[PDB]
Amino acid sequence: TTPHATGSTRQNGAPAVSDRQSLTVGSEGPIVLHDTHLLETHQHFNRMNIPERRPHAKGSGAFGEFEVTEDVSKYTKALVFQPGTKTETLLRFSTVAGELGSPDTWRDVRGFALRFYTEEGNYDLVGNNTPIFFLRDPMKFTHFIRSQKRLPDSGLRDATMQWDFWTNNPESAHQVTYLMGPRGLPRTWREMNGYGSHTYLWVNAQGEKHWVKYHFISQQGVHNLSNDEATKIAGENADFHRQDLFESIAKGDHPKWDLYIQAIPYEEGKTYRFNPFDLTKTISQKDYPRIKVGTLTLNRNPENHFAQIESAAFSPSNTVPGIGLSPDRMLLGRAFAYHDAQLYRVGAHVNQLPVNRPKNAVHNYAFEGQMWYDHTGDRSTYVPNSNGDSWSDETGPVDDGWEADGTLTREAQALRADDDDFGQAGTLVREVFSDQERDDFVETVAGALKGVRQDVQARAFEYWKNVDATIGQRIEDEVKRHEGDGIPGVEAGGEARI
Amino acid sequence: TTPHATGSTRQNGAPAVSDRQSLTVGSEGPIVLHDTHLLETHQHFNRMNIPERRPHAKGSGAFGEFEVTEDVSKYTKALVFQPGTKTETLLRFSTVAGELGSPDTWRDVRGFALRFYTEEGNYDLVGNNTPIFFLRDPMKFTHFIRSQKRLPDSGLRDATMQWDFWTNNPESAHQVTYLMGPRGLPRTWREMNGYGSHTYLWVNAQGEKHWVKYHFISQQGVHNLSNDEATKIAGENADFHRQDLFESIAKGDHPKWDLYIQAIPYEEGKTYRFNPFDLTKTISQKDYPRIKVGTLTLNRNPENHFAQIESAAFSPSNTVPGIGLSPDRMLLGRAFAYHDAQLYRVGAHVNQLPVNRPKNAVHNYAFEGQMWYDHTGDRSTYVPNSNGDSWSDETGPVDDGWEADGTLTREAQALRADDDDFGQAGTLVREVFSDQERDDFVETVAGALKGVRQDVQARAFEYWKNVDATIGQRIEDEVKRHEGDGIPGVEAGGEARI
Amino acid sequence: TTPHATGSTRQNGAPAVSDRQSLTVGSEGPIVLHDTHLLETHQHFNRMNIPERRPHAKGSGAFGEFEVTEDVSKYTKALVFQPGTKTETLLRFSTVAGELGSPDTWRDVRGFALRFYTEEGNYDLVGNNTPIFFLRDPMKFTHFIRSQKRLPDSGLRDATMQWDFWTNNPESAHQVTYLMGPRGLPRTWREMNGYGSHTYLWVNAQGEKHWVKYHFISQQGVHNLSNDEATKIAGENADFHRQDLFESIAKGDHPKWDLYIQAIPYEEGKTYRFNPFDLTKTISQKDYPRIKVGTLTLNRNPENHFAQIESAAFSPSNTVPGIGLSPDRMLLGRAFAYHDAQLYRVGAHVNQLPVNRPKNAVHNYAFEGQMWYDHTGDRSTYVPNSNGDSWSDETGPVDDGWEADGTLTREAQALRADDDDFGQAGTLVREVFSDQERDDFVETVAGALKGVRQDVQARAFEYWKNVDATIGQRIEDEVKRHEGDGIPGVEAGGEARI
Amino acid sequence: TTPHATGSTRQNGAPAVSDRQSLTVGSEGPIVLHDTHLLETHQHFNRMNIPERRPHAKGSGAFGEFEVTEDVSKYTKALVFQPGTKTETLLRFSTVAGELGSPDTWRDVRGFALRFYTEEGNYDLVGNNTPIFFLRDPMKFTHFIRSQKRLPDSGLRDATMQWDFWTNNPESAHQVTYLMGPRGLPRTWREMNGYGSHTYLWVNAQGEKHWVKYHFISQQGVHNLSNDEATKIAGENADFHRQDLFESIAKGDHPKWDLYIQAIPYEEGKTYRFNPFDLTKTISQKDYPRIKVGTLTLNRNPENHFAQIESAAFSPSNTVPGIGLSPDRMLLGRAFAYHDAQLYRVGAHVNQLPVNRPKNAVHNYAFEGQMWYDHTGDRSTYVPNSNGDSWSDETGPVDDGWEADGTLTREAQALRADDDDFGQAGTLVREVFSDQERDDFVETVAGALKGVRQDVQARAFEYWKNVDATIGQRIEDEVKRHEGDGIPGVEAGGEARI
Ligand code: HEM
Ligand SMILES: [O]
Ligand SMILES: [O]
Ligand SMILES: [O]
Ligand SMILES: [O]
Repeated sequence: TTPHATGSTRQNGAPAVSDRQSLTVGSEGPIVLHDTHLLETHQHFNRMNIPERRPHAKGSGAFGEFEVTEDVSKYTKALVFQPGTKTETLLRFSTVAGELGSPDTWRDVRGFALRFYTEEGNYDLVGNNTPIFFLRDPMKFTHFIRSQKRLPDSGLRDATMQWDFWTNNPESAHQVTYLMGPRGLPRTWREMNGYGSHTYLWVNAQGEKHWVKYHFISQQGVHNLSNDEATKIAGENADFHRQDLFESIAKGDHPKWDLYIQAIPYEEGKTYRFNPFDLTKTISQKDYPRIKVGTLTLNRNPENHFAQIESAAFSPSNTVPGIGLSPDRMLLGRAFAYHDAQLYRVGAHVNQLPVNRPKNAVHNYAFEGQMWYDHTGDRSTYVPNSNGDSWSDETGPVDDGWEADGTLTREAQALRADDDDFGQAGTLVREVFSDQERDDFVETVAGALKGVRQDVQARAFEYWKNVDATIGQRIEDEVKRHEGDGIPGVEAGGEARI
Repeated sequence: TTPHATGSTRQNGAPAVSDRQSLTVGSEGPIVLHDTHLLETHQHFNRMNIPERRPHAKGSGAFGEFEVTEDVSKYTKALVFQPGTKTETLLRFSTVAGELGSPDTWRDVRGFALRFYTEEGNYDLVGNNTPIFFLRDPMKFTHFIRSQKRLPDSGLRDATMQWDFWTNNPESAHQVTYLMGPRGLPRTWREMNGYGSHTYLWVNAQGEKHWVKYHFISQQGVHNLSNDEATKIAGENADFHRQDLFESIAKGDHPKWDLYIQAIPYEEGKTYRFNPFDLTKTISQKDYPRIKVGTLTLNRNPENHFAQIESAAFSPSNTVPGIGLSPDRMLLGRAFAYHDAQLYRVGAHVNQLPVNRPKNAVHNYAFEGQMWYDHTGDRSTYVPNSNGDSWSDETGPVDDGWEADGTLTREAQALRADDDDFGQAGTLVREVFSDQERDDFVETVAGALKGVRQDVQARAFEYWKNVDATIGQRIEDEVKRHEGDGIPGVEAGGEARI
Repeated sequence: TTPHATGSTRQNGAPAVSDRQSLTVGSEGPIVLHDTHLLETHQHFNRMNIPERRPHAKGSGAFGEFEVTEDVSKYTKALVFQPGTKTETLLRFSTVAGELGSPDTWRDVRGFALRFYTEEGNYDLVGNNTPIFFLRDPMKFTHFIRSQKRLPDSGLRDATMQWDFWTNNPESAHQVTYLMGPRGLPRTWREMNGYGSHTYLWVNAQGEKHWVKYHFISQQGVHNLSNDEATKIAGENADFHRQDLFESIAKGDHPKWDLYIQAIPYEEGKTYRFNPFDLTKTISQKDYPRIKVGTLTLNRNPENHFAQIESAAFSPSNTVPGIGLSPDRMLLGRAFAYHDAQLYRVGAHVNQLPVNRPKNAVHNYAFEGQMWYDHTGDRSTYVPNSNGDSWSDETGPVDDGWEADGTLTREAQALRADDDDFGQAGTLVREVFSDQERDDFVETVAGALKGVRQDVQARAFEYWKNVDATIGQRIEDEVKRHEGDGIPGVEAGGEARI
Repeated sequence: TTPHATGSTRQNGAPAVSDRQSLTVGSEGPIVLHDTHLLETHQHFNRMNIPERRPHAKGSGAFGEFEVTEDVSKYTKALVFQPGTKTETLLRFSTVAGELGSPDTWRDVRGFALRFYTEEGNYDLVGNNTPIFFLRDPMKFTHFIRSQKRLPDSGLRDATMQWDFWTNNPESAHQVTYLMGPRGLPRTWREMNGYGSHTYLWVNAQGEKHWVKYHFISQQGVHNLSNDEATKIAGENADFHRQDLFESIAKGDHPKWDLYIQAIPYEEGKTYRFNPFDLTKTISQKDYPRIKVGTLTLNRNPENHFAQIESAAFSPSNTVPGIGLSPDRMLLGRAFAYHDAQLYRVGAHVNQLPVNRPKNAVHNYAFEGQMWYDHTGDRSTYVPNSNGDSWSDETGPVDDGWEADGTLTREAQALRADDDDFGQAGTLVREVFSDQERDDFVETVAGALKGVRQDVQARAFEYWKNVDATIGQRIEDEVKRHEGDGIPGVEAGGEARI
């Protein structure tokens, strides 16, 4: 390269001389303080780690493309979803509870975080492999996630703490049922479905509004593992899912999902018999059928896992024109929480990293800070200005809002006609599951209750009978026999647990 | 508590009102920006994680006591090792390569980081479950650890990268042999030995010097698992070792280790036939026998894992009077590197956290910074001063140094009479291992080479024949038969690996 | 101290040996990497600085006591304001625009940040030396502060940018008038008044509500400097105010302020002819007279400026029972913004530093993070729990809220009968100022406009005529004569400005 | 721009809608939590500040070009200094003690930090406007800088602390003399000289070594201000120097400096009668005359002060082939300290910001970390490797080293024949200063001693008599008369100082 090159450089671009021996006073002497190559390489190594995501620490992903193949222009003006549009994507899959090195095949919810690099900005649909969640208000979220993680003294996960939380927060029943059924253990990420979970607002060119749910249906089908199979794989290959996805794309096999929405007319959101703003509820497909939008294909692996996946920063706040949030309190908390976490996790200029930059021109009133890579030159730092540096100043009602009225309060959402904590769970167990799925469910739930502190077990029996009397008695019988599956990722009991 | 109490507070000590519902405009309305309890709890949750240790992310520990029961005052003036002395301790055990959530029973070196809370400061003996290491100069360390972690694109561990490094750095043979033998898989932390590895300097009251090795011999014996057993446990219980230690102490069973040293007279350090400043070498016990010092007992579990173990910050630089470092280049790099990592990992006042504070009075010229909990009031910020605020000013040769002479260089340490890369490895395989250990070793090493890229396998066969011709041919035969154990924690081959 | 002591320690508590010479290979040789005392002291020094506050970087303060001497129990249940109560306080004074080293006597608003260490938590009244502000919605705040700071290319403050902002945001007129009058330059912090500015909610024991303004009237009177005097002092003594306060307390001279409130009945807040939720408005004392509460006395200097003042973290969100926020949008933004800034500026455990800790027992659902000094042991990390670890769960309307109704919008607050941008400014200039104050005001404002870009000057003449036709013509005449005072802290014109 | 554009974007590139009003529930209602544009802009604003440099917080600079016009190839192989070479530069000027907002015209040393963007990396000559410094060992540096900053309780600078340090560290006399003479107050940065201060190693193509000093002589001459003039300007224009430089370049007036070196033959470094490795010493130009190299011209202002100047990160460790460090202990400490400070101040990827990137290809073994903008793709993370990813492995003595021999010690450098603390100071006062400069010096030093605590004043009189008996008696006489200049930036005495 240069006349004095040595095969590598220091950080300033000068030849490094050696990547293999330190600078010493003679062969036998001490290292000197001015071994700058030693200092720079150690100091960098010491700063390679960044805080893991909380939650969803363990994951990986791939790039691809979304292709619109239907006409949903009547429901939305969003450029990404206009007829024929092809958009570059990035999808990160994850578990929830486990940390950075934790086995992929623990029983858990999976994340399904999808970015669309649109002509009007980055559009993030940060979903999960379930249409619902455990909770309906974000004040409970911190407590739920901590219940799912480790005991403060011993540092062990503990099914007693999990069940103490779940039983004391019966809104959790719908999603815990789903978690304990077949789908708590996907065989691969390619073989699970993806959902937005929340209701979102779609707005058309004329300003008319619909409430929407998103459903990504795998073209590879839904395939799951048993508890015993997942536990075996956890030991043999802690990165089974990560490996599977990367190898599949490497071999040219491009996993696909079809996107469908449900669309509720604006005024019907207030009157529907289940609350669409309640994240523990599904919306009947009889009442609001799925409408096809198009197809997602993953076709390109990362070249750098840390820069393109670990550093990726997805947010529900990354909406685009034609798509808004909704009165779902959980979604409203998420609009604050992700960007906040990322400022700490990654840094103040997280959105200037390549994977997080939009394709379109950014013109944003934010300046300075640590690691300001793409500065604004002499552009105006204030508005209005007499300098030819533009700004935004639309007044009046926004196109992606709604109405509200009341006193400031902290209380449960009002029940719709058919809202409760246990009904939809009960449908799932009685009507959706097969006989064999029911059998397996009883083995799972009894297994998850083994060794749990008796007072909490008794509350869990009442909880499962409220879902369904027959399943609940079956679970209780099996737990009183000291039977049931080992659950990958967690256990109860013993002198280091509750 | 207070007249207006509600059961919990915000950060300012005021009643929090609700830990369970957010502040909304009516039951059905949006959350308001001024839900300060929601913001404070989310913002804290978002900042709970700190970067994991690199390396040694996965670990746990316990408090105890060291009791001196012999007289080694002739070799050292250190208060902690004077006859009869009892000192409070903290011991953190760990693996090396795996991240925060990784299974405890992966094949790996274990850490054995021991702090003594002495009357003359915190004395840290930051050791491992092996007397040696893979390398003899710290410029190689960053490269070794990265070889032990994940592929940059796919994020998978890869035995090809591990073996490419090891074969290209034959100084690694002694420790890789130890790693691939019985002791790469302890059954429990209670059932492994601990070692300082490095030579350290001991200095007596009269100033006379000895070079010392530390050996902690478990009173519970050395007990190991097979590859197959460890892989099974990795799936069933990723925190097997953590759990075992906590439960054992909880039950009143106090694990013990006896400390012995070897003591080389100062002048003999320069002449000994193996280089004691070379971390890939053991010192013959025939030449320098073990001398008993005393007994370590662990007897108290943490009450808070994160504050007392995760935040603990051990450093080889934490010497005390009577104990010094040595010309071992690896130890000299460690004296810089740990404190540096901790400033980033934990913060600038890491040593003001309770677990890291000394028992004795600190009088240190450092001030301000983020999170300055224990400030110095109006004390002098400079020296000398006319203010009655003391400082240190000893001139001349230090009591814990040595001599050096030469030109500034980057080169291998000079060989002693019997120094090489393969000899001591060869002794271990031929003379220390039993027949059955040899058999198992061949299954381990062949297993670890399965699927490794052929060019690297061929180099590995030469490497193992250099250790011992018979073991090397046995390994090569078994690898060419496509046989050998699955190794917990790693594999090779396939479209997502080298 | 210890047998081997040397006069100071390293961070681990061991003797440091020397604070005055580095560890070298002979007298003439290089410093060795393992000079750990050198590394620790440099690495700490390198991390002493933390980001300065934005805004209000330049300031200082003192501790004292608040004594209630009247009965305002009818308006509030807050313990701190109940008859007879004596409460420890801390008060930090500041400028706004200038950075850490900037002269105290620049023309500017002053901060008046008062903490009360109450029995029901820390109560922060974070005010200023003015009853109003420049703006009525916090989206404008970032832009205003940047207009008040430096040009992006040259790094100079610039009166053109200041006036471009002010003229394009005519809501600023009331406060700019106050800024350009006598009170923009206090002689000392002891000789200025303090105000809450915002309307706050007070709530009595029976739940009845009043809207309140706070007024701290100096017992030392209101004394100001001329522009020329302040500029002279800026050169001679950049820390004039800091010095004055510390010396005055050191000499035993305890500066005092009397607290008065105005109290508007709840329902009258909606109907009053000026909007009390509009921070650019004062409330007539004829309509709502001042009601005495008690007396503030400062009587104790800090022993450590950095730990007790620089690290202090005040927030309007630090309310206590009996005191709430209000529909003032500016206050509502501040409830989020201060705690957020402090997490970055100081750290995640900012509220565990001594100066920021409450006197009463904290029971808060937040755990872990960097620098966790006061950990929660084995306490429950979730709610509800079966572990005896309490939490809060009040449901329904809060005691310190109010009502709202409408669609989501971005628009100006609705005008009350007498709301406008220029009226109250006009009263101040015409009716409150003396003849001599008017004269000085014209010299100040003309001075501040000297060298400002002509197009912006013309807008400023219209702006000042809208305040008052006579003052505006006088200013314009003087600016067209190229006359007026030099303003401490800023200028316009030239090749490095707009 | 886009169909739905509004004049600005959020961080994701989507239209922001309004930079001027917040999202509220009706005109009169509260702001909602999901005003993401409000949150993003406030959260960014709150993170714009980064820690100021310690020391040298206050400064500015400009870009330019260096042109070699002589032949010094016989002394160095460095590409930047080969005949005819033209190289892009960046120069930052600064004071030392004052913080970010402090007046430019305080009495102080000035920094002269020059980067050359060479074909073999960034070459940083981080100098000052003086050929010497206050100290000769870096363990004293932290203490000196803190002595120059603020009292721990009151936060005031204090000449008593300054003089207590200086008198107790008489090595300081040479540089304090220079500081208190004419050159402590440059009129402009354009009108001062620049120096490397330290001895550096130059190495030619054949490996032959010389010790070198760098001297940048202003073509605008050396022009200074009186104390009274500088104090006046401090009040009137705190950014006088910053403004001057920017306006001068804006007007097309390109300030220039001629570079000269002194060159000492390698073996003569050990024998010279003054120690060239002692930073408190100058080298006689009679013994080693100046040799011209070329000319520095500044010709381009920054477009963004924060990105190009505030974030610039200069280090003496940024040497290039042909230029090395030296046995000067102060320089050896600086090789560690700057890069360390920058990791905290700016971040782990400070050297990836544009202003800090080299022009040539970087091939450096460092990966991951926060804000990794320019990732290494799938390149090898270790060495040696079988992957075609190069590394460095030169063995033996380095081309830019030297010899050493001795025991590890902490002691003063050995004196050369003519080394002492006061001699060179004495020459400066007696022989270099004019009569009128001597007069002014007496007024400066007496002024700086006014109000200083008597015990420290008495030590200062002995100190100045040791420099020169006549100057010392003159200073003492004037101080006992209570006379002398006000010093811009500092004073003594009173109840808030020592
Ligand atoms: C929406 C408008 C405002 C916002 C977003 C805002 C934001 C901030 C921020 C972020 C800080 C730095 C906090 C820290 O780092 O500790 C601060 C400081 C300060 N603010 Fe504001 N501010 C606003 C308006 C005001 C008003 C109207 C007042 C007076 C009523 C005020 C008084 C102060 C004071 C006195 C400080 C210094 C606190 C101290 O001494 O530590 N601010 N502000
Ligand atoms: O999540
Ligand atoms: O390590
Ligand atoms: O502020
Ligand atoms: O410096």
